[PDB]
Amino acid sequence: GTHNQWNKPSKPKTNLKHVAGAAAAGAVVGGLGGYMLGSAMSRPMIHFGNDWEDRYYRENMYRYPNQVYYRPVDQYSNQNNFVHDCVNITIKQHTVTTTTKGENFTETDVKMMERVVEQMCVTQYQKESQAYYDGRRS
Amino acid sequence: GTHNQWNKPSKPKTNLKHVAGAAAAGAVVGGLGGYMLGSAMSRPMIHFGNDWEDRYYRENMYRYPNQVYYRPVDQYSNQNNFVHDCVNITIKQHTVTTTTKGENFTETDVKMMERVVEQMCVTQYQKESQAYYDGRRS
Amino acid sequence: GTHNQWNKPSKPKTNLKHVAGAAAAGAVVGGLGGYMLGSAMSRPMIHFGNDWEDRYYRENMYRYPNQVYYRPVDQYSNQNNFVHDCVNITIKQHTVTTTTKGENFTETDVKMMERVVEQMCVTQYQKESQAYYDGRRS
Amino acid sequence: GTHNQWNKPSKPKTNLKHVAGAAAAGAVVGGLGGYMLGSAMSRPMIHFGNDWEDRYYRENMYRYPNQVYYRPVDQYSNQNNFVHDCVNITIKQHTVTTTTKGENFTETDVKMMERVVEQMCVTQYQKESQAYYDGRRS
Amino acid sequence: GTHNQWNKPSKPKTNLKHVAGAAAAGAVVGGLGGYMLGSAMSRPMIHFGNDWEDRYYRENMYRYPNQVYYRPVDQYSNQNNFVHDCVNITIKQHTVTTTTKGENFTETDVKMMERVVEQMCVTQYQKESQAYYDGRRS
Repeated sequence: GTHNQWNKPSKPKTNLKHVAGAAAAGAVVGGLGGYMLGSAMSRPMIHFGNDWEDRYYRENMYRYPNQVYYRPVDQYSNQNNFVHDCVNITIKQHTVTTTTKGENFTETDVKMMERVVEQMCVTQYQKESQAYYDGRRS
Repeated sequence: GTHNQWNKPSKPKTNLKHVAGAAAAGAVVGGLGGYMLGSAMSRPMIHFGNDWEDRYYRENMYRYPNQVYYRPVDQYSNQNNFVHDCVNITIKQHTVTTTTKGENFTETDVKMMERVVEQMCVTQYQKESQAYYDGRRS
Repeated sequence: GTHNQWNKPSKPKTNLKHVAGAAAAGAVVGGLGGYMLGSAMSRPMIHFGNDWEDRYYRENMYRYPNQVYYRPVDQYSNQNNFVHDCVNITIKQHTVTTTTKGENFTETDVKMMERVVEQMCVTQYQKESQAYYDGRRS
Repeated sequence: GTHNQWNKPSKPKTNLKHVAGAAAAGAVVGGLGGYMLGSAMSRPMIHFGNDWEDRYYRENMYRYPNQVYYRPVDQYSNQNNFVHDCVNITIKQHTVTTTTKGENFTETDVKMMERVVEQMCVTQYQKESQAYYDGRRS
Repeated sequence: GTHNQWNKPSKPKTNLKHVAGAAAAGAVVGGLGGYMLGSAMSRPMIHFGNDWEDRYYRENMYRYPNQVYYRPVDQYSNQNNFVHDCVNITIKQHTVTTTTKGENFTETDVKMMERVVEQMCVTQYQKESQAYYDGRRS
């Protein structure tokens, strides 16, 4: 048989920025086995040219067995937490004066602050706290 | 047989920005096995050219067995929490004066603050707290 | 047989921004096995060219068995919580004066604050709290 | 046989922004196994070109068995909660003066605040609280 | 048989910026086995030229068995936390004067601050806290 193939693409612009199987960009993972993933496959396909295939054996007998288990026998956790952001906290004493004229002016200003804030974005503290765990085996 | 293939694409612009199997971008995962995923497959396909296939054997016998179990035997958790944002907190004492004329002016201002805030965005604290856990086995 | 294929696409603009199997972008996962997913497959298909197939064997014998179990034997949880946002909290003392004329003016202002707020966005605290858990086995 | 295929698309603009199997974007998942999903498949198809198929065997014997179980044997939960937003809380003392003329003016203002707010967006706290759980086995 | 192949692409611009199997860029991983991943494969394919294949044996007998287990026997955790950001905290005493004219002006300003903030972005501290764990075996 006679087979003829012709292809003259003009200015082929192909763009592929981010390709991943298990992409974790700018991510924060917690403690005590926070993230558990078995498998992740990503295979994009782009075809532009001529494809000629015949009487082939492409793919057979594919298996994807995955087991993700979370079995702690004796797990003890007293305090568990996480905080992402504590942003834009300010204590300000602002005064603006734009006097343009006057006579015998007496501008007296008094500004006082006493014990404004005691706690701010405070996490996971114990004061005079007692924890008892008597794990005995025989 | 005679087979002829012709393709002349003009300015083919293809764009593929984000492709992933299990994408976790800018994500926060909690504790104690928060996220559990078995499998994740993503395969987009784009075809533009000529495709000629015949009497083939593409794919057979595909299995996707997944088991995700969460079986803690003895799990003890006293305090568990998480806070995402604590934003835009301010305590302000603002004064603006724009006097343009006057005579014998006596502008007296008094501003006082006493114990404004005691707690702010405070999480997961114990004061004089007792926890008892007597785990004994025989 | 004679087979002829012709395709001349003009300015093919294809856009694919976000494709994923199990996409978790900007997501927060809770504790104690919050998120449980077996499998997730996504395969979009786009065809533009000529397709010629004959007497093939594409796909057979596909199985997708998934088991997601949540079986904690002895789970103890005293306090469990999570807060997303605590935004736009302010305590302000604002004064604006725009006097343009006067005579023997006596502007006296008094502003006082005493114990404004005690608690603000406070979560998961125990004071003088006793927890008893006597787990004994024989 | 004779087979002829012709296709000349003009400016094909195809847009695909968000495609996922199990999409969880900007979602918060609760504790104690909040989210449980077996499987999720999404495969959109778009066809524009010529398709010629004959006497094929596309797909057979498809099974999708899914089991999602929630069987905690001994689950103990004292306090469980979650709060999404606590937004736009303000305590303000605002005064505006726009006097344009006067004579022997005596503007005296007094503003006092005493114990305005004790609790604000406070969640899941125990004071002098006793919890008893005597789990004994033989 | 006679086989003829012709391809004259004009200005082929191909771009591939980020391709990875398990991409973790700018990510922070937590303690106690935070991130657990079995496998991740990503193989994008781009075709532009002429492809001629016949009576081949491409791929068979593929298996992807993955097991991810989290089985701590005796796990003890007292305090577990992590904080991402503590940004834009300021305490300011700002005064602006733009007087343009006056006569016998007496501008007296008093600004005082006493014990403004005690705690700020303070995490995971114990004061006078006692922890008891009697793990004995026989």
